[PDB]
Amino acid sequence: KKKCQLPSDVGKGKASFTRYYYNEESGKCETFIYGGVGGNSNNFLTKEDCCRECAQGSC
Repeated sequence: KKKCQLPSDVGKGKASFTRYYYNEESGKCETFIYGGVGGNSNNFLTKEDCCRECAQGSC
């Protein structure tokens, strides 16, 4: 489960929306713009689930 620290991927699409993503180097979560083609695992339509990404390792 290395899906805790992935790069930002907004790509293209017509699904202009903000999703939650967890990042390492501190164990924090933020919001990113996602809509269309899914990029990496740095996107989540949920809030709590965000931690789940790293909850399998550190979080």
